[PDB]
Amino acid sequence: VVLSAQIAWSENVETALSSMGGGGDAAPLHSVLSNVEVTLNVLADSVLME
Repeated sequence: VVLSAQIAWSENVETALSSMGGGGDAAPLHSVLSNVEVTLNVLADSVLME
């Protein structure tokens, strides 16, 4: 599970960085960070219960 969460993050961040290198506009890294934060919120809401 941790390996999958790491590989997906590594591929997404590299794709966003390639997009930044090419276009040079805005930041898909913001989208990656937002997705990570949403996943973190879901995880943190799933540990308070049994």
